[PDB]
Amino acid sequence: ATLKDITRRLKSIKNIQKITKSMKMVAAAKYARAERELKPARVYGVGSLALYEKA
Amino acid sequence: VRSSAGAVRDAGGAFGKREQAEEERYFRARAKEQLAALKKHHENEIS
Amino acid sequence: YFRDNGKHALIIYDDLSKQAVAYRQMSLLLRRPPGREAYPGDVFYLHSRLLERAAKMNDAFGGGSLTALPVIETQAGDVSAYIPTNVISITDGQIFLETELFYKGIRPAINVGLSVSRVGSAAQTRAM
Repeated sequence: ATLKDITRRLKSIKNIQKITKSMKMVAAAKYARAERELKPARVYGVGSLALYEKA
Repeated sequence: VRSSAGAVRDAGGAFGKREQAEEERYFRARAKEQLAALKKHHENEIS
Repeated sequence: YFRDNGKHALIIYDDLSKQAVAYRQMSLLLRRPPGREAYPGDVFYLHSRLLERAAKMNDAFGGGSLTALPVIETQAGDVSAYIPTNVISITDGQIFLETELFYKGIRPAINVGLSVSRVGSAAQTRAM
């Protein structure tokens, strides 16, 4: 394309990359919290399933 | 060469149209809801 | 001649982007200095003086008319080029044909989003 087409496309992709990096960071934080909260719920749910696999 | 705010919709590529539609559908839905509420308020305030 | 004798005419230049090239060749072989993209300086004039003859005479001058439909050819949709922009700023309306619409099945490819016509309301039958 022409120079302006390339410039606009490059700016758009740079914005997209910035946004995806930020979202990766947010998702990583939420993941850490989710694992932390998943351990106790893991034991709780496994216990609740205990009966059916035992009987 | 840098990047600036509101550039995704300045390029007008696929992401620009995708974003425009993602906005328009949502705000059409909310406009419909608000119009329904406005009609309800109109009827309830006649008396 | 037709528009001056009370009749109506339609003229279709096809293309004007090749008249521009022929004029550039002439001007370069007469040794006149080139301009932008090597086109002479008088490349807007070339077309403006030509498309300004498509008039709509009043009833005192016969009432005849001469419509014009110049055809331009862009390069990969670069409407921003030199001759395309000149002729776009010369003409009244536009009819943008796009290859992405041609292959998507929309034929004629007229891009109704960008196509314009200053007359618009006027020059349209009441039913239409």
